Amino acid sequence: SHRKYEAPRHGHLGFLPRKRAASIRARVKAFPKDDRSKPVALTSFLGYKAGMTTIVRDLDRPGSKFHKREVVEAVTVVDTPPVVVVGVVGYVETPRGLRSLTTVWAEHLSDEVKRRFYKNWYKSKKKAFTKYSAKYAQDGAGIERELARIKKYASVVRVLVHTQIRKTPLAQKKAHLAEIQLNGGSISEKVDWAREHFEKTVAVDSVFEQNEMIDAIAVTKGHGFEGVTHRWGTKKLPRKTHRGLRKVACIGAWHPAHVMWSVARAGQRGYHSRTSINHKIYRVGKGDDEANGATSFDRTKKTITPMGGFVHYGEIKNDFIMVKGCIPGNRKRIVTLRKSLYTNTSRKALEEVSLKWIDTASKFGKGRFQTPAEKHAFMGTLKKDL
Amino acid sequence: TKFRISLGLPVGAIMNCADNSGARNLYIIAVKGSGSRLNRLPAASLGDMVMATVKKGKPELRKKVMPAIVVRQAKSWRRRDGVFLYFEDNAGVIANPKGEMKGSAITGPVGKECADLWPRVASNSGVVV
Amino acid sequence: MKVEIDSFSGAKIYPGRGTLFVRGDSKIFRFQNSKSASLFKQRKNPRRIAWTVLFRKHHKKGI
RNA sequence: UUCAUCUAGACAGCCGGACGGUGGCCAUGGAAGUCGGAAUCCGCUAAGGAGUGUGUAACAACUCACCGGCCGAAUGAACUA
RNA sequence: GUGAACAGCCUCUAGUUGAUAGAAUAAUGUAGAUAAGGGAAGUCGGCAAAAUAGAUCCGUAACUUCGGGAUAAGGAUUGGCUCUAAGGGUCGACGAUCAACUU
RNA sequence: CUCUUAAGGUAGCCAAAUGCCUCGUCAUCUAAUUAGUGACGCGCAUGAAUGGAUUAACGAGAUUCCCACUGUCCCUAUCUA
RNA sequence: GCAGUCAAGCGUUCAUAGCGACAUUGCUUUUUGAUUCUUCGAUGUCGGCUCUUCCUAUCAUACCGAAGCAGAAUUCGGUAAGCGUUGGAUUGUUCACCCACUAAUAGGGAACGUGAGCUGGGUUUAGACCGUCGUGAGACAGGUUAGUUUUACCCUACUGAUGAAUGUUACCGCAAUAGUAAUUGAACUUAGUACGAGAGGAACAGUUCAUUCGGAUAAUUGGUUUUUGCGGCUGUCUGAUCAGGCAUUGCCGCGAAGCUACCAUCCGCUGGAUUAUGGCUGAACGCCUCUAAGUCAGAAUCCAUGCUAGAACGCGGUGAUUUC
RNA sequence: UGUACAACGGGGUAUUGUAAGCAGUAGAGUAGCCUUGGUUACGAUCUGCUGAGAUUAAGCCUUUGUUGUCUGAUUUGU
Ligand SMILES: [K+]
Ligand SMILES: [K+]
Ligand SMILES: [K+]
Ligand SMILES: [Mg+2]
Ligand SMILES: [Mg+2]
Ligand SMILES: [Mg+2]
Ligand SMILES: [Mg+2]
Ligand SMILES: [Mg+2]
Ligand SMILES: [Mg+2]
Ligand SMILES: [Mg+2]
Ligand SMILES: [Mg+2]
Ligand SMILES: [Mg+2]
Ligand SMILES: [Mg+2]
Ligand SMILES: [Mg+2]
Ligand SMILES: [Mg+2]
Ligand SMILES: [Mg+2]
Ligand SMILES: [Mg+2]
Ligand SMILES: [Mg+2]
Ligand SMILES: [Mg+2]
Ligand SMILES: [Mg+2]
Ligand SMILES: [Mg+2]
Ligand SMILES: [Mg+2]
Ligand SMILES: [Mg+2]
Ligand SMILES: [Mg+2]
Ligand SMILES: [Mg+2]
Ligand SMILES: [Mg+2]
Ligand SMILES: [Mg+2]
Ligand SMILES: [Mg+2]
Ligand SMILES: [Mg+2]
Ligand SMILES: [Mg+2]
Ligand SMILES: [Mg+2]
Ligand SMILES: [Mg+2]
Ligand SMILES: [Mg+2]
Ligand SMILES: [Mg+2]
Ligand SMILES: [Mg+2]
Ligand SMILES: [Mg+2]
Ligand SMILES: [Mg+2]
Ligand SMILES: [Mg+2]
Ligand SMILES: [Mg+2]
Ligand SMILES: [Mg+2]
Ligand SMILES: [Mg+2]
Ligand SMILES: [Mg+2]
Ligand SMILES: [Mg+2]
Repeated sequence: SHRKYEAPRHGHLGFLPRKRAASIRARVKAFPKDDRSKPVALTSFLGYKAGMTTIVRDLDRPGSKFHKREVVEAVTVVDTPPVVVVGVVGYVETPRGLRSLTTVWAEHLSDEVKRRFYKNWYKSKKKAFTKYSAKYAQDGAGIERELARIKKYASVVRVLVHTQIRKTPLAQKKAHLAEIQLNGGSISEKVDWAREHFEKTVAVDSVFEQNEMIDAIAVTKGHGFEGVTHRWGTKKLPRKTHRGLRKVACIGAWHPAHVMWSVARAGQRGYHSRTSINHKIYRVGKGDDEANGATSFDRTKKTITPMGGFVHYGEIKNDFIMVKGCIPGNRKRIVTLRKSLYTNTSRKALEEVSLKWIDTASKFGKGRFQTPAEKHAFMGTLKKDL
Repeated sequence: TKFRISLGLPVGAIMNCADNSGARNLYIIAVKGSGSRLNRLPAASLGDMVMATVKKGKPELRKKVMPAIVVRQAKSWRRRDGVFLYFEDNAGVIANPKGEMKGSAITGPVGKECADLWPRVASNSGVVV
Repeated sequence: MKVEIDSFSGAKIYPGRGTLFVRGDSKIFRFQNSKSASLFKQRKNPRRIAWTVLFRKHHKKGI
């Protein structure tokens, strides 16, 4: 017989299977459509989720109840030191999809990216790319031949970039290497840009700008094995239920004589790859810029780092991207920020945000002071010091 | 016409009657504009029109269904300016389906959202949030 | 943004921090955190709570 | 299959006429071809129903049966499986 | 000892330290708990849980077989410390001396 | 008036743990009540030690409502062994 | 139960806007029957709760055709099951009825889905009461009260999780296939405008929010407390103090971290092809005709873009490949 | 054999709420003594040193310090 009362199904069938992502770095499965009249530029960037804070800004939204009024918004900080270009990959189109034809690497690779090719770095002989570096012996004839092949072919060009994880407070010490598509046409000059940027850093400000809507691609926080009640949001069974109530009561009708894929079952929760879109960049902050957390209204010479440091992350000493809201993944996790795949003109995008204040109070508790100077001013002289 | 306010008054909630209509409490039986979800109680927030009865109060107001407007919530809600605020109690005022109050005066404060939503409530109100 | 003052502790309240309580007589109380909110709800006297600004002023602490 | 029209000009198509006795006789408040009952005539006719429909309170005004002007060879209807 | 108490809790004498262990801390369980706002809207049904609770003082309705109902209902107080007062025995209106708690 | 019995159900009580029709009818209780209570009684098929009616007190009996209370629920979350 | 065909009539006139008699043709197996083919060395027998999916005879939402369509509202019908279809009083109820919100509160199936998922209110063991019946033991689809709901560790299915073999190992990738998601409402404005004698009263575009759903996230607020972190309190024990033990986490207040809540915040894409339908050209059939050839636009539809997984017997690029 | 790692320590951050000890013309007072304006015994508590003391990664941040660690086993060939 029928359900006897309609209700929407629990969970989204388009995010199946609810399995662990194959890698801690979520893959970029679609790059922005190439506009071959633009200059050559990266379509994404690699950063590390540092943590969240809150900001205050004047809302510019005509017709809204809060137009020209102050709004408090949550923001996520992604530490984004410049990424080092170490290779270029050429992609030819085939009746069986895109196919990498060849990769040309830089002559010199730092130990940060060399660690990525080693499971046991400390006891290895560090031979990686030692014979490849000899391709640059006198004139780089083999390197130029491979680049000429990429120019003669490979309708799609991607660069190999790696993070400078040594510039982050993370203990990992092993860089993250990823392919970023080069948009801005003339495949010839795509390859030329890649080669000219070999071994050179690319700053996040050359990829992303203030107010730009971007997408965050990251592996979500893992939670291990989870029951149906929290994994899928199913109704808790009554207190009277024998054999447990954090379950799904009927996992299927008699026919089909099988548990169906669409029934909620207990299993892994989290550690899934997610591509969340339309996060507006609130700040493109620079690492060398003291008063990073300052605005034109605050003027307090303070960095973006909360007092006591970002909890479980550390201090932001590099360039950072501050996006509105939250993004998938937890602190210290590598996240790929990519340009939007379409042109958003909904007046939510195209809004020019101007921060009025950035919270730098401690996230290690109910933080009361933005700066140590403010703490001193409020508290006066203590016995230990200050 | 109003930002979302954290619901604090599901069906069955009894709030104080803050007007001078002669009712002393209002018993939520419905929330206007509320959606439908299996087992989900329709819940009211500050500024919401509800259907209510008068459990205790002047007798000719009792035993009948009337529109009411929630003017105080006491369940913490977040404003867009980041402030989490709540009143001391839950309070509402009797009104007609067009939003005009049955009484002529409000006792106590009135939520800014409710006053912005209902000009009659704002006109009869005293202190606003 | 305007910085408010904790009605109980006197601590500075930044946007989004703490809670706001409108008493029945329409008086506003701002609390920087749940500690001060809970002490107020428990009806503790800030003049007796040894870390509050009111207590330190009444005991001439810091000056 | 059957019955019909047709070079003495068929069907379709476009254009012209579509009148006179006459508002034929009758309730109807009004009914003039066109709410209805019966009556289905005569004239002039190449031809025109005491009217095929639209329309008016009634008229009026349009329209069609019917006959003509153009074209020029096939065409129409009811059935059968 | 606390306490009205052979209640509960801690301790003295005496006895035992016997239950297969080690490492982690997923789901679902068993047992114990908490929870914003609402307050039975859940459910056959307030099931379960929560709320109340000792003592002192105040106050206590309908009904009644006059015995009860009754701890009806409904209220206030309770710690610590320093004091005060009252309540006794023996010996020869008082004097001496001794002694323990209850209010 | 009849027919008719041994007598023809009296005092009481009732949609009651006894009423089919039936979720009976009226009132109250609720926003809404096949529930509860109070009434009515041509009562399928109530009724007097096969005891009738009523009863203070009592009840791990069945039932309705109200206050308090709360994760029973809205709508779940967290902690310990 | 649902749907047709005719068409005497209803619809002021008028069969077919909407209906529709007398008849007649069907469909369905969500009714109840009929039968007794399967099961009596046993398929757990009502209802509700939970959850998934399917059907369409579509209640709402999308786009439309028609009207006894002026507007608004409504009714009939088409493509359409993509999407949603509720909160309660009474009843064990399925059913029913009422209150109320809503865009709507559509109908159904899946062993009358679902008891090694629950519950056990009902029915339907044994106890007991009443009424009627019976001389009686006892009977009652009559009423009432109480009445043990057992087992998964196996196989498959499903959810997740490893993994041999391909020279080894490492990194970066491709994408066959499979899944897929967004939903609906209000307010402002259009506009008191079109329309209408009036009363009333839209729509397109633009804007702000909200409902339902989904994926995340913990800056803030709230919850949680073995941080047994700090403080306090009771009883007892360590001669007192300091400092502690025990009270199965002794209790209380605060409580960082972590986890977590529409109880918190953020985010949820745009191209093509189409259905119905409305058209172009244009014969068939000198006219006409959206159709026959050809062709335009067009739906919450479909396929893509996008998102998830990555074939563990699909593939590519790339680094290093054992001095003994 | 290092911008190495670890254990402590330091600093920051955060939680709680003012540690112990000493002192006091504080303290409701009660009971003794005399230089009758003081002193002795007990006294919840109060005040000052003292936003002190305690804790702070166990999944907080940081480190010009101290100490230490850094070749054990197995397997893999086109
Ligand atoms: K059988
Ligand atoms: K917390
Ligand atoms: K103790
Ligand atoms: Mg359904
Ligand atoms: Mg059970
Ligand atoms: Mg924090
Ligand atoms: Mg329900
Ligand atoms: Mg006429
Ligand atoms: Mg004693
Ligand atoms: Mg609660
Ligand atoms: Mg509460
Ligand atoms: Mg209450
Ligand atoms: Mg109920
Ligand atoms: Mg219910
Ligand atoms: Mg019930
Ligand atoms: Mg109980
Ligand atoms: Mg009492
Ligand atoms: Mg009583
Ligand atoms: Mg009688
Ligand atoms: Mg009776
Ligand atoms: Mg009765
Ligand atoms: Mg009830
Ligand atoms: Mg009897
Ligand atoms: Mg007994
Ligand atoms: Mg069996
Ligand atoms: Mg079976
Ligand atoms: Mg259909
Ligand atoms: Mg069944
Ligand atoms: Mg089963
Ligand atoms: Mg069972
Ligand atoms: Mg069942
Ligand atoms: Mg039973
Ligand atoms: Mg029985
Ligand atoms: Mg008998
Ligand atoms: Mg029977
Ligand atoms: Mg969630
Ligand atoms: Mg908190
Ligand atoms: Mg605790
Ligand atoms: Mg012991
Ligand atoms: Mg202890
Ligand atoms: Mg045409
Ligand atoms: Mg065609
Ligand atoms: Mg594979």
